[PDB]
Amino acid sequence: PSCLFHSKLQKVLVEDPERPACAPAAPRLQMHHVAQVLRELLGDFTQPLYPRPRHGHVTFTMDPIRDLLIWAIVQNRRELAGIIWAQSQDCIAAALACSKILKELSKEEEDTDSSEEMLALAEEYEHRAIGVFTECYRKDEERAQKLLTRVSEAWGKTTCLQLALEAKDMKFVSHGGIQAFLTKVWWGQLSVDNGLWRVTLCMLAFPLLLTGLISFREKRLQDVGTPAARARAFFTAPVVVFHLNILSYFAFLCLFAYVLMVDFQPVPSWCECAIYLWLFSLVCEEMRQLFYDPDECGLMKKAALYFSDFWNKLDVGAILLFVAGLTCRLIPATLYPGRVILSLDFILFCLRLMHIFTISKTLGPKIIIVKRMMKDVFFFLFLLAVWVVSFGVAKQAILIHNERRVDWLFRGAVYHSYLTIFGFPEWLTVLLLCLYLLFTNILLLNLLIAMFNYTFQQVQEHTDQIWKFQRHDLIEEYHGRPAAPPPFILLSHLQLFIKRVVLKRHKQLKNKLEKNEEAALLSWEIYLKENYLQNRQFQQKQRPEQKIED
Amino acid sequence: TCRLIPATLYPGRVILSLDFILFCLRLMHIFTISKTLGPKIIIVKRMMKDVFFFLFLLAVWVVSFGVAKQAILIHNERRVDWLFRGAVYHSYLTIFGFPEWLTVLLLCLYLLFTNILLLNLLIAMFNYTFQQVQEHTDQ
Repeated sequence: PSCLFHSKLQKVLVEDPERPACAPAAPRLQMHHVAQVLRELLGDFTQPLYPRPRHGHVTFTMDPIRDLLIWAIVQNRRELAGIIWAQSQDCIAAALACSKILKELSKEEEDTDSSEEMLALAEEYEHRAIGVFTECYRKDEERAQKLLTRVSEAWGKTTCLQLALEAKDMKFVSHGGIQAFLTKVWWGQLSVDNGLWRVTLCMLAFPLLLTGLISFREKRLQDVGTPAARARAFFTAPVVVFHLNILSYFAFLCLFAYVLMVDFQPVPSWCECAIYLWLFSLVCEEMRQLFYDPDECGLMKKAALYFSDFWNKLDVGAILLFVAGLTCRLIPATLYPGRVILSLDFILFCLRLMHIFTISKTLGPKIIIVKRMMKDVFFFLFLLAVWVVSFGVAKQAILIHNERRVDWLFRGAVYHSYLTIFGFPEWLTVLLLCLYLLFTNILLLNLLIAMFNYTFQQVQEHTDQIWKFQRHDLIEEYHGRPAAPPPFILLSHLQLFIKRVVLKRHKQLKNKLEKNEEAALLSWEIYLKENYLQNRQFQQKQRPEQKIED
Repeated sequence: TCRLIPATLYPGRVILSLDFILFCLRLMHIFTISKTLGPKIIIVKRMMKDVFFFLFLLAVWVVSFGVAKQAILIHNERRVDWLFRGAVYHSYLTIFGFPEWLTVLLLCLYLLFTNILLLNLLIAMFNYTFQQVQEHTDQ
């Protein structure tokens, strides 16, 4: 009862409302209760582990050992769970599940000693999962590739990699083989090695792909040339879809700029409706991004997660600004404001071009850096603002008499304040100018020196792993995104809408495998586990404190 | 050969002017033989690599702000050499560093994103590309 999990279980069980009739007041403890607190600790995406009965000799579950490991891990029993993990079923999912549960618990720990050990144990389990995975990958590559995409029926019908992404398993995803898997699924059907410029070259030319100017793995396509199927597999690769999408985006913004510049006119031209319908197709694709999830999570949680997306938040802000400016252009009396409102719309699109350099080798880290630095840029902006308006109202008050000029005094005062801030009257003039060079030209720049040296030096190392971690989700999106450009995404949109009107993830990310194949796979990894363990304890014997004890 | 063309005497001459610039950078080749300065040549040779890809992003930011500034405070005119040159001059004057509310909004955005952020990006990037190499360069 000293642990945090007992208090959380008691707070659930006391708030359990559906137990009306019994001899006592405190009804019972059922397994669906601890399943319910486990689901809220673990995340929304999994199913409930234990089912609720809709109502023998010995009732036996799918596996006892997982629940035993859960019982051991919620109470921070270290050496016990270290023992019983050796008899696991599929240890790679198991150590991930325990590290995620430990990380989700240790943040809410509210104790200055339990949180630290709770974190360190999760780090050790990360190391265990890494160590078994680097063994089984080194045994055979392509078979171990199948291990990640496999759904585990044990852990509530999920696969391990989305669980690791949920756990922020930063040391785990940074392994070479998993990144190679990501690169393999990123480069689509063809071979991986073509570089970047040759992709653009075959992007420019249609019949080059039918000729002998490009690579293919899966040599049936490389030897037997079916150029319809070859072009189909070529367009199926998400690099191609990404490049055509960014090209269509570039053409869309350029034509939007030209039509906004010279073709503004009160009657509707054809071009304004053209860019309007381009944006309309774009926001239908963005709505499709909201309405996909076959994992039946919270629709409120789905909209919160998509609203938690920074780029999606900027996108819907630009949509709201566009639909404000469109009805201001609809008013014939507000033509000059509404037009320049759309000008801001162009700015709210070009910031989307900062979305590119995540795919760069090096620049993505700097995007992470400026995303960090914005957080105190904001609350420094507030203080510089109140300082400069204090100096401005002082400058307005000193060298004039009291006049009620609403547009004469305020505008000239704001112009003088901006001229100051863009960087016998002799004694008072020297005092004003020396104060101006004193507080403005020195202090707050040094505040930014200290604050930004701090917010740089606090993070100037591990960001490469953060970029490697952040690599996944865009590949996830573009595998999910269809292959048509936003001028032609409507053909897919109508087909998907009528398909869901009259009536599923891809198999390359999640698949119910064959059971006898899965048993062979499980026996293989469970054979490799003991091979890991022997050398593990052998090298752990070689620490000098152990030899001192011996 | 531009000086060879008698009709292109003013461009070709100033082309050779750039030639003089392309020779004086060769004088940076000297201070490798210095005791101490050669390391700093190595340092700037390191720093050019992200100077380039920062230059791209500052360029697209300033041209976005420039086309915004062109679009806001004028009517639609087809001036090819009148509007574009004055717009580029106003953008360079900005980047070298009841209209009251809109003027305060434009000037506060100008002091907001330009006068703060990208300099701090260079602070972080160049503190990083300095501190990653600030030791073994003598060897």
